[PDB]
Amino acid sequence: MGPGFDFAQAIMKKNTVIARTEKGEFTMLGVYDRVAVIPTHASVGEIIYINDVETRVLDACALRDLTDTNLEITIVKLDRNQKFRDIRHFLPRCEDDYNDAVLSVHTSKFPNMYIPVGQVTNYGFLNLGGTPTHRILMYNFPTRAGQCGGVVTTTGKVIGIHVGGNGAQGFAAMLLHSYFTD
Repeated sequence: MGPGFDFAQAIMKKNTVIARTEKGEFTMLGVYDRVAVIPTHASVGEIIYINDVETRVLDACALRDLTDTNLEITIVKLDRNQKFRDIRHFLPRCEDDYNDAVLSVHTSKFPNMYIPVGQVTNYGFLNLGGTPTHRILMYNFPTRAGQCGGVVTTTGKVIGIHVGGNGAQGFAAMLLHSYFTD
């Protein structure tokens, strides 16, 4: 409807796939080459489905900060015959707060879904499903099951992926440029 949704749409149309694990169907953001991210609670194994095609996982790394605290981001390298558009230049360099964010989801259950979630707070620490977690972003929208892996954007920035909620608020793990240096 406006320039927030335009950026969000441009990211969904070229940089997302539908990932399926034994734990469910997820929105999966492709970042560059054959490298994508997914919530760690997806429990990525040796094999994953990408748009319903059996795909070998060349590497999977559950990120933790330097205090050995969960960040809830898994970086996956896929044995895929095609590269993603490189969007690493849209990733923030530091932890921050944001105005006027959009959460975008694309699954079988929720195709072409966009939610204006408004202000995003640098929440920091969250006990997420009983797991101490750092670098959490919070927005005040009643996010539901099926939205995990959803991409959080502002105009010009891809800032996080949705990893949970409590009925009233939603929570995203931060994406930082330094996760994807090679």
